[PDB]
Amino acid sequence: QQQIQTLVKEGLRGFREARRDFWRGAESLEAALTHNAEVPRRRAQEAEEAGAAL
Amino acid sequence: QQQIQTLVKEGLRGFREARRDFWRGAESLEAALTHNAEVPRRRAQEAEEAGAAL
Repeated sequence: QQQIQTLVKEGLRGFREARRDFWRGAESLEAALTHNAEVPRRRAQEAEEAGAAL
Repeated sequence: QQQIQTLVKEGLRGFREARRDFWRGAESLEAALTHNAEVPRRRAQEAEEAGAAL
């Protein structure tokens, strides 16, 4: 109960919080790499905002 | 015919060329201060295009 219940129970948790946050972090990047890029080639002020999002 | 006929006919001639050009230039600048200024406040690509025109 000390070691092995505790290691299952709350010893893997912040590793699993941080991992899921990291992958969220790339999901969010994946979407924001589309948001940067979907601006018309003639346009520049929308382009600097879209680049800023990224 | 030397002096007064010449002066009347073509002694004021380069001054008026120069005048009519200047007055065109300040007409074009008067409209272009307006072209520079009919840009919505949020916008940035129209605003930088407009500022080159001024």
